[PDB]
Amino acid sequence: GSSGSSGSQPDHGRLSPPEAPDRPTISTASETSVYVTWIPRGNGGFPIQSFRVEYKKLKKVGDWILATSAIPPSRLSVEITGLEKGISYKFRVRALNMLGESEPSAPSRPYVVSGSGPSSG
Repeated sequence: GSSGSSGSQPDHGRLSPPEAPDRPTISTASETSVYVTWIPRGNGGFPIQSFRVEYKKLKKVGDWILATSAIPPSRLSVEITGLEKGISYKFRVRALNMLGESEPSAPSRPYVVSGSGPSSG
């Protein structure tokens, strides 16, 4: 553990980078993409510049990959396209500011992209 200061206080000069945002959700957006919605908490003191969404293949071996990027601070939800059907994987969110990038948000639940969800009729 080697715990450190871990103390929250109103900085004045020496600021810090953004922290890992809440856990992103998974919704049915398409057969090749999915609607992801996250909730940012800390920005390190400065205004978030852009976010980062990454995923990981469970059925297939391979570290986390990069889905999208260059997302605005006002956009807390986007459609992650470019996925492979029949391949289970998770998603995450990262905050990048003029100070640096944030930690890897908790790995949301595993979503198995099968198709365009249900139908109307």
